[PDB]
Amino acid sequence: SVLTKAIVNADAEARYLSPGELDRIKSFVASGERRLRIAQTLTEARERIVKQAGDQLFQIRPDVVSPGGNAYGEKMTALCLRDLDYYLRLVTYGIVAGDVTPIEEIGIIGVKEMYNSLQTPIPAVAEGVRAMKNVATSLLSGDDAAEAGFYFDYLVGAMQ
Amino acid sequence: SVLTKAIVNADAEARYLSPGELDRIKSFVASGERRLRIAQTLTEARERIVKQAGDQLFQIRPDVVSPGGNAYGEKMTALCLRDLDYYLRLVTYGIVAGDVTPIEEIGIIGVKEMYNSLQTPIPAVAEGVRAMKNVATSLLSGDDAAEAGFYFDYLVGAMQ
Amino acid sequence: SVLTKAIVNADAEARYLSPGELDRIKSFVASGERRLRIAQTLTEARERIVKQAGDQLFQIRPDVVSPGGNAYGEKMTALCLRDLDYYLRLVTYGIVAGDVTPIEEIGIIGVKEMYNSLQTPIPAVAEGVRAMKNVATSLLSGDDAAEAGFYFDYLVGAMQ
Amino acid sequence: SVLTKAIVNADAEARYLSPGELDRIKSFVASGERRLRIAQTLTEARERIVKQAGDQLFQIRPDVVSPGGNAYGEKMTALCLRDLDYYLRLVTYGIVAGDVTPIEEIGIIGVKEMYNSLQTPIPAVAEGVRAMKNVATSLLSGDDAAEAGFYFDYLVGAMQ
Amino acid sequence: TTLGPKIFKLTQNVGFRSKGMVQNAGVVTVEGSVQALITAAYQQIFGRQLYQGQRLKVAEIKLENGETTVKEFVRALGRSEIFRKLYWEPFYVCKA
Amino acid sequence: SRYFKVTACIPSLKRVRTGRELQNTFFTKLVPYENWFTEQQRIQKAGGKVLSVKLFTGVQGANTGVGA
Amino acid sequence: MQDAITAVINNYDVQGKYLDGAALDKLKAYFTTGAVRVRAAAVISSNATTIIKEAAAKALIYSDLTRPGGNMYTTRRYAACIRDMDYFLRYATYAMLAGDPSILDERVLNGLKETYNSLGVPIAATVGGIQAMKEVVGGLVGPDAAKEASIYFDYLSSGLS
Amino acid sequence: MQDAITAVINNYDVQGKYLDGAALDKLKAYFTTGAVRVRAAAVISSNATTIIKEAAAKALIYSDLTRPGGNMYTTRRYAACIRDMDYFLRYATYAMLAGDPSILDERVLNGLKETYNSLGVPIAATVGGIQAMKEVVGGLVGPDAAKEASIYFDYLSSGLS
Amino acid sequence: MQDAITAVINNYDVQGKYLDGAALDKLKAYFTTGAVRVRAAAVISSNATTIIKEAAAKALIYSDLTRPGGNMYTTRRYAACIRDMDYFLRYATYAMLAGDPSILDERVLNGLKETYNSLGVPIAATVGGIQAMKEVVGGLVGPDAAKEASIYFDYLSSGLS
Amino acid sequence: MQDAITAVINNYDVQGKYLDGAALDKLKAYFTTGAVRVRAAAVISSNATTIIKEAAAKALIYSDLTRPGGNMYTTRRYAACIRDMDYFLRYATYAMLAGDPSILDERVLNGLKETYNSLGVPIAATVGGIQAMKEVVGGLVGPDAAKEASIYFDYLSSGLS
Amino acid sequence: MQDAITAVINNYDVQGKYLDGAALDKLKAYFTTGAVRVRAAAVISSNATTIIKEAAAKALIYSDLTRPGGNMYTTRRYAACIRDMDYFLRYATYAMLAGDPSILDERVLNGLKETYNSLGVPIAATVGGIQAMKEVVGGLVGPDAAKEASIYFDYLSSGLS
Ligand SMILES: CCC1=C(C)/C(=C/C2=NC(=C\c3[nH]c(/C=C4\NC(=O)[C@H](C)[C@H]4CC)c(C)c3CCC(=O)O)/C(CCC(=O)O)=C2C)NC1=O
Ligand SMILES: CCC1=C(C)/C(=C/C2=NC(=C\c3[nH]c(/C=C4\NC(=O)[C@H](C)[C@H]4CC)c(C)c3CCC(=O)O)/C(CCC(=O)O)=C2C)NC1=O
Ligand SMILES: CCC1=C(C)/C(=C/C2=NC(=C\c3[nH]c(/C=C4\NC(=O)[C@H](C)[C@H]4CC)c(C)c3CCC(=O)O)/C(CCC(=O)O)=C2C)NC1=O
Ligand SMILES: CCC1=C(C)/C(=C/C2=NC(=C\c3[nH]c(/C=C4\NC(=O)[C@H](C)[C@H]4CC)c(C)c3CCC(=O)O)/C(CCC(=O)O)=C2C)NC1=O
Ligand SMILES: CCC1=C(C)/C(=C/C2=NC(=C\c3[nH]c(/C=C4\NC(=O)[C@H](C)[C@H]4CC)c(C)c3CCC(=O)O)/C(CCC(=O)O)=C2C)NC1=O
Ligand SMILES: CCC1=C(C)/C(=C/C2=NC(=C\c3[nH]c(/C=C4\NC(=O)[C@H](C)[C@H]4CC)c(C)c3CCC(=O)O)/C(CCC(=O)O)=C2C)NC1=O
Ligand SMILES: CCC1=C(C)/C(=C/C2=NC(=C\c3[nH]c(/C=C4\NC(=O)[C@H](C)[C@H]4CC)c(C)c3CCC(=O)O)/C(CCC(=O)O)=C2C)NC1=O
Ligand SMILES: CCC1=C(C)/C(=C/C2=NC(=C\c3[nH]c(/C=C4\NC(=O)[C@H](C)[C@H]4CC)c(C)c3CCC(=O)O)/C(CCC(=O)O)=C2C)NC1=O
Ligand SMILES: CCC1=C(C)/C(=C/C2=NC(=C\c3[nH]c(/C=C4\NC(=O)[C@H](C)[C@H]4CC)c(C)c3CCC(=O)O)/C(CCC(=O)O)=C2C)NC1=O
Repeated sequence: SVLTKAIVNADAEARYLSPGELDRIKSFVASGERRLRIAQTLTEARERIVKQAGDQLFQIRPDVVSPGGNAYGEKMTALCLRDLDYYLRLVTYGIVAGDVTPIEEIGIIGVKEMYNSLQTPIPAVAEGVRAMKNVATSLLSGDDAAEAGFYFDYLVGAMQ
Repeated sequence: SVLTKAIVNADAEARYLSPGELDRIKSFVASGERRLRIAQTLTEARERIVKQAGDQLFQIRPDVVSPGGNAYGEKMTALCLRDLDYYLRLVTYGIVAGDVTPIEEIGIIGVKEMYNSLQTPIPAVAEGVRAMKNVATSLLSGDDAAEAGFYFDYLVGAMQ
Repeated sequence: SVLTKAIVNADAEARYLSPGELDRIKSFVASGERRLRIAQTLTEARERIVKQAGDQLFQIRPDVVSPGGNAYGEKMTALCLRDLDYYLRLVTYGIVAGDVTPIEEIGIIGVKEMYNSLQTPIPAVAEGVRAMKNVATSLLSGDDAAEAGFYFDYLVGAMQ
Repeated sequence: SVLTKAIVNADAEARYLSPGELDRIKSFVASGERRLRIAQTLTEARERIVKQAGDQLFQIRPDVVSPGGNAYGEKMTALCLRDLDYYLRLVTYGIVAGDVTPIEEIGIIGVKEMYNSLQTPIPAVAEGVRAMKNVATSLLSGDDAAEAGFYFDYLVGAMQ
Repeated sequence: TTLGPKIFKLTQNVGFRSKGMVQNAGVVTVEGSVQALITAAYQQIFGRQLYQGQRLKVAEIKLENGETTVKEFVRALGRSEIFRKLYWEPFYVCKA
Repeated sequence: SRYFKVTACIPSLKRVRTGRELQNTFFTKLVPYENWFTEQQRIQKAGGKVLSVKLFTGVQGANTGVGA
Repeated sequence: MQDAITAVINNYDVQGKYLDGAALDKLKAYFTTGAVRVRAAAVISSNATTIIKEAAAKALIYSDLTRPGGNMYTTRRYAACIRDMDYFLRYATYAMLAGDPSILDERVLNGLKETYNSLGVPIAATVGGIQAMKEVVGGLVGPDAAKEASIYFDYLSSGLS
Repeated sequence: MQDAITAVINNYDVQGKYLDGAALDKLKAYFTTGAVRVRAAAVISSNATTIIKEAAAKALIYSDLTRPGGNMYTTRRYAACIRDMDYFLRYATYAMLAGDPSILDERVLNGLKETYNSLGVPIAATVGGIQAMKEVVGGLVGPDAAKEASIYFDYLSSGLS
Repeated sequence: MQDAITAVINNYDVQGKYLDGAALDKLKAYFTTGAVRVRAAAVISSNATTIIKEAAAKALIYSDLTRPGGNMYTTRRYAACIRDMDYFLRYATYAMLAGDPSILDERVLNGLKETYNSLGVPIAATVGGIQAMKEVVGGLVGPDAAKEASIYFDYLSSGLS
Repeated sequence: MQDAITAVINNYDVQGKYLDGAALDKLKAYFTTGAVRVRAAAVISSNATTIIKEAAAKALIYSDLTRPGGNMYTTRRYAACIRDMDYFLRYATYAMLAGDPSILDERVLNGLKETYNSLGVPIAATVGGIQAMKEVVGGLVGPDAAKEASIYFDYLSSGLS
Repeated sequence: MQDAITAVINNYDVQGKYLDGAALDKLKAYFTTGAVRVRAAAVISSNATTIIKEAAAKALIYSDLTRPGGNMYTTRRYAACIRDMDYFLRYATYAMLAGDPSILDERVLNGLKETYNSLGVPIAATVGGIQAMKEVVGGLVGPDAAKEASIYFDYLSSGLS
């Protein structure tokens, strides 16, 4: 979280938290209810968000869903949307934690090696995530949509 | 400041500021006028506060001002209140900066070595600071008195 | 001792002891009989040395036995002389060994932290030790008084 | 010296010399005139000691002055007594210093390579020095002969 | 990553950089990032901080002044006196 | 006890560092006499360049007094 | 380590569940006590040294422990003991901020019982040193925070016994 | 490092002065431009990569610099050069937020002139790479922020020449 | 570690006793043998290599131990074995100077029995290597010192068996 | 670093000379003053803190140096300055014991003039701090040792100017 | 550092050229001498110690250099000097195998002239030590390899002067 990150840096330098570290915990916790609302809205529309990401993806890359494509077929496509459902879930976790610790250990560290083995094209997974940003972001107020958007762009960043 | 602290962490990790870091700059700057008012009130009563704190320090520690005491005599007492005036000044700086960077470089890093040389009893300097908290805090609204109080308790903490 | 110190330096280098460090030991052996005798003499007058040290101390620093003084009161004074008895004992140990060694581990390493916690004024403990030097030294021949005096001045030095 | 070895311990712990350290400097310096006399006697008989050492050593192990010997011939031999003159000198620079640091920098540091490179037989050499012991020791009083003997046995030890 | 402990690297100039600031500036700033590096050396090499007599100044003074690197500050600490004493001396040789 | 004064450019061609490695490539530092040879060679082996050498601390052909 | 919030995230992650109503209620129960935790930490930190001194005075010194034959005899060991005390206080303050005891297990309790058995460090006496610091802490931090600070001192002390 | 605000605090601290009217006026002159600095940083950060690409295209590539014998020949050195460019852009964004160039001296310029002389890195060509990024930046950030962003790019470039 | 003198000091320190007549008698019993210990150490140190050579010759080599299948077969292991021998000799010389075996426990015996079991190092054969060095030592050091040197070799050897 | 005994050996070694009469006379001139050097060091060491305090009081504090704008303003810098003072005192005590100033060059003066120029540390003010400690030292150590202690303080101070 | 095969590859890669009959002819001129380089290296390596011994004997020892006042006086210095000699021999063997002197610049000559000036190491005497090892090498390796080994010793020696 913001808490975990602050503390780990504190303990590693053998010291109490800084004024800065204390301030960010305070600003973070003040945004608690708002962050919880952002996760709720997105949890509430999860099934819609994945199908609109999935449509946006297959237009932009009809090949992935083509003879020599990693997601070619009905059940190679079913698993692909399931992976898109996984990442949206992790994005809700990140938003309520206020950093990526959880998102990272669960779904980016090791992701290159996993997908290389499965021979999944990584950069088109990054596209599927942009597609989810676009849908999710259209169900949130301007301010909340930006706050959510940072976590989408992080995942897009880590698959790189 | 809050700015300096945020930036130094940014530059050291070779990156732009975080949403968190940006948020605290925003909350901080919103409290600007209030923080400036807190410093003004205390600047405006600096005499009252320093003198009063000296009467109360010398009541709990009557001997500092006694034969074998570091502050024994009229001009060993004059320098003692001057040091109390120094620390109140630094406390006004800290409040307007929103962290201790300035307070720290000016008057805590090296303070053990300075006072050990002069043979000044450090923990009774910490008492003089508590005494100033008590006076200063009685000239501020509840909310502003707390905000000020954090910086007094920091100095008390650093002399330890 | 002189033995321990010589050997530890030898072993660190992993080579048998030299000439130049296999001498000092010889000096120490001859010295030890005299050294043992001085310690016995100091031990005989311990109660007188402590008590007269304690008077010499409270004249020179009456503030420690005053309202806001660490040694204020009949016990708080009883424990203070007991600490003076402790250090005289360690001084007899140091003299006999020929090297300070054990006294350091027993009563200076950690002494700042101990007394800071208890809020005991360290430099007035150093004075109590000078006071003991003065008394002890008046019960020893010129040559033996100097040899003893080095160990008193060490303790005075370490509380610094 | 004793000073060089010991002060180094003072500086490394950021402190003035101990009573112990001061005592050994005092006992050491008291033993000065005698050590200077021991060096003088041996300096005064250097040519005899070397020459008689050279006769003695080629009995206990001659093979070195034979067809396949490192010291075979007039100039392979003379460089041999000159080396014996070198080591007697070092046994006397060291005597006045009261320890081995000066000797070590000039003669036993990286000395098992000069020789290995030269394939001088080093272990015969240790014997060479023990013999400068037998001659030198016969020109000194019992007490001074022992004090000298420690330094001869050191060199014998280091070539090993 | 965040799955392991922090790594402190002294990038912050140090060096007693100077500037275009007041000659006896009070706040200075960022000669306090070095200071946390200095305490973190101790925390790896000995595991805790030392007591007052114990700390090795004049190794820090030089690191802080920019004269030597982090690498050499570790070397001084490693080859020091209390390091020997705490960790070499009292144990069987191979445990040490 | 002698110290060297040293100047070197350490350059890393294929590693690629994102942020602030300027202290990392070029530096001046004091090194002890006994670690210079190894330090010098740590620097040649990774493509660095040594600008200058300073004793800083010794005397030129001192037979004694040098010691470790 | 984990805090209140990451305790919940990891409990759901292993099930691959988005946060649901029960989860969201737990996190609220943490956030709603958060400001009070911060104030309490600032009191403890700034009174650190006084808490140790009053806790030692009530539960350790003036005793056989500080006399020859006692484990906190010698300035060396007295220093080690109040050093330890500072660890406990400091980490309990972390646990209470995090609203999770997991850090007390990972970085304090693991192996400590046997470490103390191996050195001879008296366990029961150390627990009293913990429960005396709790007593002092509970006065200083006030009604708001007393119960919440207290539990992580109690976590520490049943971790040794 | 220092910013606008700590520049003033340290200038007064060395005189031991409470902040007076002149000081308070300076700090106002910073606070009153603050919101605009933030917006400008968000434009630069989010267009970072495009600014470098347009700056390189106008001032570095399609040239002898990228050809054999040139300092940005080899993928290695091309990568090092645009890596550098990102540093400049990023730090100038820090300086402009802080409203103080001191960070550009402490963490960027110190020793850099000689570092470039030692590697052979062409200084004049690097300045053009800086002044091209400024040109792009000044378009993207608009009237509000153009002059303020620009100065720290100009600070960087007269720091090398 | 401890020597004769610190053995006494620490035994009294735990009782908080000033040194009394019984203590002073013990310390005298050490000081009065001190000069002889020094002379003996200078003989051992300066004959170190010859003692190992004669001890190996009487108790280790010309045997199955040095032949294929034996633990001191290979130049590697032969070197390790006489390296060990030098440790024993050197530390026994420390113990005898100190007039206390505590260093032989702290820095030599602790874990060594099992270390040798784990590598396969023959314990009985190592003891003979110790008791052969003692035999040589007792000749070289003379009447004055023979019994005193001998005991710390015997301490070493009953520490393994 | 070298002393009087060591310097005589090195100075002759480079000429390959046995110690001769002139050499032996020099060494005597050192040994004959040796006991007095030791006593003087024990006075300085044991009064270290008081010497610094009295030297600062006569030559540094109660001045513009300790006021805002002054180099020993801030507890940080005041601490650094009296830290330095302790170095000087301590090393001068080494030089005087050794009877050779070479250590003051090797470990104190080398680069120090420029280090002080680079930080802004006032040289003239530091010299007065040295010559005030000398004044105090010369009182405490007495007729026996006054001139001999004094010279290495004078060595230090003409090393900076 | 590069070999022979990639010193030609880098000459043509700072031009964009491909490998033109001229390149292929150069590489052949290397490959065709390759087998001869390999033994020569096997002779030098296996006679390393004897070459140094005979080179020192003809060009360094039995002289003022090894006497008090000389730079290879003291076992420490003598060891450092023949240590250096081994470097030269070993690296020259690398250069000759590679058929390129670039390694002698990168890892041996760079800064060495000034390093020797700073320590006082006699340059002319070191060159004679190099040209004596060459003399020995040229006998041992035979007609096949004599000229090719020789040049990298000559590279070394004009690199110092
Ligand atoms: C955090 C602040 C910071 C900066 C700014 C910095 C610059 C810097 N640039 C470097 C090299 C370089 N810099 C360049 C730059 C360029 N090449 C060109 O032709 C252009 C004119 C220019 C780009 C516009 C190149 C090509 C190199 C590689 C030189 C080599 O091959 O060794 C190096 C050497 C180490 C390395 O290669 O990474 C540093 C330290 N280091 C730092 O720590
Ligand atoms: C052998 C090593 C060793 C020492 C020295 C030692 C000292 C020591 N001094 C103590 C108290 C004390 N010591 C003093 C001493 C003094 N008051 C003054 O003002 C003077 C400066 C000074 C007398 C010269 C006083 C007044 C107390 C009581 C403080 C309190 O109860 O808060 C205590 C706590 C009481 C106890 O449980 O015994 C210890 C452990 N303990 C050790 O293991
Ligand atoms: C970061 C978490 C952490 C903890 C908590 C910790 C405890 C700890 N306590 C230790 C020793 C000790 N602990 C004590 C404690 C006490 N003595 C008493 O009599 C009292 C009952 C008690 C204080 C209330 C003492 C006296 C020693 C020294 C034992 C010895 O002499 O070896 C040691 C051995 C190493 C050392 O001496 O420093 C450790 C590791 N280490 C850690 O890394
Ligand atoms: C397979 C690996 C291996 C080797 C090589 C080895 C050698 C070895 N050579 C020995 C003795 C010896 N070796 C020699 C050899 C020589 N004398 C000379 O002058 C010549 C230079 C050289 C003959 C070319 C001599 C003379 C001894 C007897 C030395 C003594 O007893 O003191 C001994 C001790 C006697 C014994 O117990 O066997 C061993 C172990 N041991 C091993 O495990
Ligand atoms: C400072 C105190 C200290 C001691 C004493 C010590 C002993 C010791 N002996 C070892 C091995 C050994 N020790 C021996 C000893 C012998 N072989 C025989 O056959 C004989 C019976 C005997 C000699 C008399 C041998 C042969 C090995 C090598 C085992 C292997 O090949 O791994 C090892 C394993 C690491 C190594 O190989 O160096 C240690 C640590 N280590 C220490 O730190
Ligand atoms: C802004 C950062 C800063 C601070 C804080 C500072 C303190 C400071 N306090 C001093 C003295 C002193 N300070 C005190 C203070 C006290 N005596 C007690 O017993 C109490 C515990 C305490 C009062 C609460 C006393 C008594 C002296 C005189 C000591 C002497 O002259 O030996 C001195 C030496 C006198 C001078 O030259 O000014 C300095 C520099 N200097 C700085 O640059
Ligand atoms: C072991 C030998 C040795 C010496 C002597 C030494 C001196 C030394 N003095 C320093 C700074 C300093 N030195 C002083 C000294 C003074 N200020 C004044 O106004 C007075 C005139 C004077 C005291 C009498 C001050 C104030 C600083 C801090 C400068 C800064 O703020 O960066 C520094 C910079 C690193 C640091 O701050 O610790 C060194 C290395 N370092 C060494 O390793
Ligand atoms: C002060 C420190 C020091 C020492 C000791 C030293 C020794 C030394 N001994 C040498 C030669 C020699 N040394 C010897 C000595 C011996 N031959 C034997 O068989 C015996 C075992 C032994 C006589 C006891 C011989 C025979 C040579 C000639 C070897 C040759 O020329 O190959 C040489 C080369 C000749 C020269 O240039 O001087 C040096 C430098 N150099 C130093 O700087
Ligand atoms: C890997 C490439 C490489 C080389 C070649 C190298 C040379 C080198 N020679 C050195 C010293 C030296 N070099 C010599 C060499 C000689 N003395 C003489 O009189 C002769 C003329 C000459 C031998 C033929 C000596 C005597 C010293 C020691 C100087 C001192 O006492 O400090 C040192 C100083 C550090 C040290 O003492 O080890 C270096 C780095 N270092 C390297 O990393």
